[PDB]
Amino acid sequence: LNFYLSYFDDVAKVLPREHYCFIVGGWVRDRILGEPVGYNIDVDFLTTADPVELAKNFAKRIGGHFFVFEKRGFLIKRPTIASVVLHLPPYRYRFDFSPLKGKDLEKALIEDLKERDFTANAIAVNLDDVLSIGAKQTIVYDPTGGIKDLEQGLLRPVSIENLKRDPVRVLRGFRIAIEKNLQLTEDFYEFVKEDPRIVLKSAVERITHELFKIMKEKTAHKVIRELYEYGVLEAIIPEIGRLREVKDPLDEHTLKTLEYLEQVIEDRAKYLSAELLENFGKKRVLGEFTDVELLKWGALFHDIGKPQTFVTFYEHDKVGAQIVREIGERLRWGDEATEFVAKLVRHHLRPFFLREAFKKGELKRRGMANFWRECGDIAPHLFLLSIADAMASGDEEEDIKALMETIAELESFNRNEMKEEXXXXXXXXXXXXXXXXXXXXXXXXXXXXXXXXXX
Repeated sequence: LNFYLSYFDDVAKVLPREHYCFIVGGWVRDRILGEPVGYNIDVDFLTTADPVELAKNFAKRIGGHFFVFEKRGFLIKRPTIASVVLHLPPYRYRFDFSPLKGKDLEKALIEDLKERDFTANAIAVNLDDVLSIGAKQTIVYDPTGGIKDLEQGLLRPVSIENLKRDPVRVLRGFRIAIEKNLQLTEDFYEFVKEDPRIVLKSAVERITHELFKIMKEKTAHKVIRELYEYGVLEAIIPEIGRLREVKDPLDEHTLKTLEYLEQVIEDRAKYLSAELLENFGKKRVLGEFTDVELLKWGALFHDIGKPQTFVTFYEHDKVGAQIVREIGERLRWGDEATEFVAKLVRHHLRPFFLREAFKKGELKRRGMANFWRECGDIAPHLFLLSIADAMASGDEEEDIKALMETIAELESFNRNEMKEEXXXXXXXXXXXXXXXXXXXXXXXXXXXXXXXXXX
């Protein structure tokens, strides 16, 4: 009843008569927790069938085109997982399929469950048991006793060795703990305390994926703070640790910048214009993530250049862009993604300048047009980041209002004031280049002043 999903039926139709499937990990966990199903559904499976064929035909039934990547060999037993990803804008589906092999089915299932990272993820149920019609409580498999830990609200790794085998999970342990609101056990925290840099063992792609999963949630700032306190964030991103040596506290300012940024993004309807809000957050990166996570990375990286420069900081913020680019290359971020974050960091101080020009009444069509021309793409993100950084810097409420009103002045100037009205009038790319220069003069006796300014 609780464990039911519609597509499971399709699985049962694809699943061979002599082969079985088991619902494992996150889905059963969240289902026991009694959490309402979100817009993202991820279900892990353990099957005795061929995962490739099973997931391929399931993918033929529901769409969600077939995904199989792993190496095959005589041994060591090399896992092959086949996933189905069905993506429509409001809802995303991911079904994982993993091989289950052995002479004793139950012993093999238990054996596989004991290898998993945490007790909450070690709970597995049988597919045929979920589809079972009545007169029984569907049997659950938790040799690690995940249910008991979930009842006590504790997130306990099965064994520390499992964490040392796959270090990236040490990130999950934090994230889930904040995401499902669970308290991690003592042995975990102690293990992280002993050797924080262990996370560097696992592949970089999975690290990036996990960190993006962290940046996805609205509680992200807490998890980031937790990763920074244990030195994990410094191990993954050495540049963040360098924010430590420059004293005004820059690191606290950055964490608070993120924490405030989340609240601002929640309030984004207030400050931002509707035309900006329409296309905001709808830009996909890495196939499961949006530009919002890039905005949060833009909050963490908002000043990464202040430690590099030293009385005042001047040219760093551009340097911030370069550093962000380097990290993006090292962390295997998407090209357009790391370019977006870099561009977001580069201009991070721009709305403050326009604000200062607004408070003095110096802000005019020239500065606005220059702004929107230079960056119109990162404009909303830059606005939210500017407001957040204004909240984190302890700016006066009047000054913050000046920033918001400056932002909305830019937006109002763009949505309505800015209109191109041509080549036939100028003659009354040599003509196109002079048309762009005359356009900048209109965005900042009339015809003669434009013809003279062009030559």
